[PDB]
Amino acid sequence: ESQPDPKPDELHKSSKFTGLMENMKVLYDDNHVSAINVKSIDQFLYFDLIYSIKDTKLGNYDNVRVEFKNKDLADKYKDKYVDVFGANYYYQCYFSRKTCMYGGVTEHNGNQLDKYRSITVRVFEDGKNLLSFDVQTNKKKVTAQELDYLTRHYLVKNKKLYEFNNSPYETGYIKFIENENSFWYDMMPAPGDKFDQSKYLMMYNDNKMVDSKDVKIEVYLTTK
Amino acid sequence: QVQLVESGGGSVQAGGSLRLSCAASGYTYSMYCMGWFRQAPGKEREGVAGICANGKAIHYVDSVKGRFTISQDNAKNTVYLQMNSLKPEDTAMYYCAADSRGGIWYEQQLSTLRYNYWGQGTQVTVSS
Repeated sequence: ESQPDPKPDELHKSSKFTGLMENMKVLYDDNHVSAINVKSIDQFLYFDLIYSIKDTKLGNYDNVRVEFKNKDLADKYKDKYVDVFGANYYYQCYFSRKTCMYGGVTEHNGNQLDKYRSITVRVFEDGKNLLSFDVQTNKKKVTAQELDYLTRHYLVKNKKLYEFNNSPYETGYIKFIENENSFWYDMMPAPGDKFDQSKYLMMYNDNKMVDSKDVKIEVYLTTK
Repeated sequence: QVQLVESGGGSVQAGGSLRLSCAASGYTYSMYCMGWFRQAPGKEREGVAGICANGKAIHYVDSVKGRFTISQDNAKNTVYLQMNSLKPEDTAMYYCAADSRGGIWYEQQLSTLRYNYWGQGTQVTVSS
């Protein structure tokens, strides 16, 4: 069923984050893993899979550790040919050339589209729709992560969603609607002067998927 | 392929000054981090100064605070190290390093881990 919408004072306030917002920003500013039709080559711990994926652009990784919520998810995708799409990290990437991410995995077979599919993001500032823009995927089932990355990546460029020290926006959540059912993620870091990249991205480790045909995306921001 | 070529190393005397320079080339994209490391014979390689995110994040090792200044010209794609009040302790091979990975890695920001690209270095000498 539907996840309920944010209650009063449920959302992280960016004014209560006193650290460097840079460390959030760099997760959505040109920082992503992407690969087509690959199969795991190894495994470190029981809830992860390792893929041979080369950073052709910047050469920052040859292997990617994809971390799941549980063993079942890893077992499921172990020997499957998959597509990978997600926001990765290096700082405190535990992997005994390398990088870490969570989820972002979909079966390749039976999930490709003849042509790219568009999903319109409706962006609200203090309730008002001032901006709309499409994200595209080639997948019938696509991870919320992939969509989330694409949305925030856009918004980091244009609207400066995140900056080195702090955001123009006090609160922000991204909402995914499929028919009646919906869910959302808080786009702002927990309060304090310590931002843990790995901890934040761990929300993607459920590998949550949506139908790219039915899903609508709404971004609700508030100003200062 | 990335290339870092350091220069400006020399043989000075206690209380002297040197300005290191590094010419970066071969990528055509924007580098996130650029830094200066040093290593003497015997001792492990140590990070000295760093400058990240269009100069928004500058860090120094304690032993060079107030004496060394890292700086950047984006127009030239050069990084500099103004080395004032030099001491025998500062004698070493100085290396420029670079990195395209983002973030300010608390306490690991001047470690060798933070950087993937490296020059061949320039010798610095300081005589009592």
